Amino acid sequence: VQLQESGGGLVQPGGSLRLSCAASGFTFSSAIMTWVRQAPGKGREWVSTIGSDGSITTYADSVKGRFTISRDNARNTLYLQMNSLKPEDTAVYYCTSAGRRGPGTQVTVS
Amino acid sequence: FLAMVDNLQGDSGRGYYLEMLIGTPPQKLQILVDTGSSNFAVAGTPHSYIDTYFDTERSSTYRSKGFDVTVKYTQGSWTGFVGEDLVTIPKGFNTSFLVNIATIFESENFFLPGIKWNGILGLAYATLAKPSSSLETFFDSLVTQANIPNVFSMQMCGAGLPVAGGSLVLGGIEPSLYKGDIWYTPIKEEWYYQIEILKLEIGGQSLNLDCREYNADKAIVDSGTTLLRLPQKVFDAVVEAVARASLDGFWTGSQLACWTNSETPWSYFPKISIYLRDENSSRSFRITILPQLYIQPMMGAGLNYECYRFGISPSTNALVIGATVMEGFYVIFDRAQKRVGFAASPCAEIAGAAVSEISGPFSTEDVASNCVP
Repeated sequence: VQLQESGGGLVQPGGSLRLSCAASGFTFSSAIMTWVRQAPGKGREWVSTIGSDGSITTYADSVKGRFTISRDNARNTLYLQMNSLKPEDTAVYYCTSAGRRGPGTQVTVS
Repeated sequence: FLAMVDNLQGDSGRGYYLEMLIGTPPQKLQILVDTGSSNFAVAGTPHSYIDTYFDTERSSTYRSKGFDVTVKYTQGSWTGFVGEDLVTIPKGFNTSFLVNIATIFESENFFLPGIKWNGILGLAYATLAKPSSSLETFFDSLVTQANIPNVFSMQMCGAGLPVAGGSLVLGGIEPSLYKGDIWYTPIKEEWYYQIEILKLEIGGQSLNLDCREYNADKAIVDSGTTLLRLPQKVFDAVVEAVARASLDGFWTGSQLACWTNSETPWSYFPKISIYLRDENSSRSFRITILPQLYIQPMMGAGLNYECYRFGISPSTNALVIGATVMEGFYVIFDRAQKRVGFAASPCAEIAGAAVSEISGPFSTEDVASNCVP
């Protein structure tokens, strides 16, 4: 199990971003996948979960409507699409599975 | 956490169980709590010793993973389809969560007569999950989707009860469930909750044994095992030490031993103490169980006598700290910090007497640097 997030950056409020999680070392297509974020000075916050076949998706209320979780099983990649970004989405986002995570990708919305 | 106090039903003899709602619309199930395994599995067919099963066809949010898993135990196995579904824990969480789940369609010696549960919750580490460590454990799912710390604690309140409830706190420690200090011992390996046993004492008296015998293969904390289990060689030492301190297929669990109620058998037996290395390796703490915990009543009040079972059985591979010992303590599975905590359970009393004790620090000058082979 290895995981690598990318896609973060500095974006303006109301902006938009696509995060990516490339996964290796296990059969991604069989794995429940989850995004968590860690805002500065706050507790870790669950963002969104996606069942292995990608038809079940769940979201935090704080992102319901703006964020979209998605996966491309053929390419061992997980996605988070983020619209109407706001300053309180400033966080490190972590792709996570079976108690493992990647190094994270920071998102800064000034 | 307060919503999770008394969220368990059951007793040591039969196991402790949590109530769960699974799928859309929900199917209620009674789930055994097992810190000795890592899978979430439920009955998937009718079976002779369960009232109820999970029907994956009756759940709109169920999704098959397209494979099955077999899990072998020491005695008893099952094979189940693997799916994902949304689960709710009514006594603890208002929100529902997406977990992996195995639906048993073939078992052997698993659902036994007189059992109340129809599923098991594996609370051990990812490395023990089947078919591989890649099948996200139920608690790993819970940590991530519920925003709770990587910690759970457990209290059983079944001491004194006839063999023939409690609390599982998901995400921390409920201070109303203990008094005194929590003693923490490191987790040596993350698969089972493996910890390091330094010494066993039977009535203030050390066994002659080398400290490695206690960790022969491993010393674990497992809620899904009923008795205190000991490696065959250690078991023989304990029986002979207990026997030469008290007055038979009793020791080996072929016969019970009976007394009339006037005979108060609980004083004739010694206390058993297990010493554990503290986070500071130069000191140890001691968890002690009285006779009331290991000389176990069978029938309960009603007759003018009682029959008793010996709560310690032999084992080949592990030293298993089961319910026989867990009934005495509030046990904190502090995954986040790689340690297991113990405090005395206020509820571990009979006739107003505590049936367990905790104390320390004791020096470890005596014992080897590492008792784990």
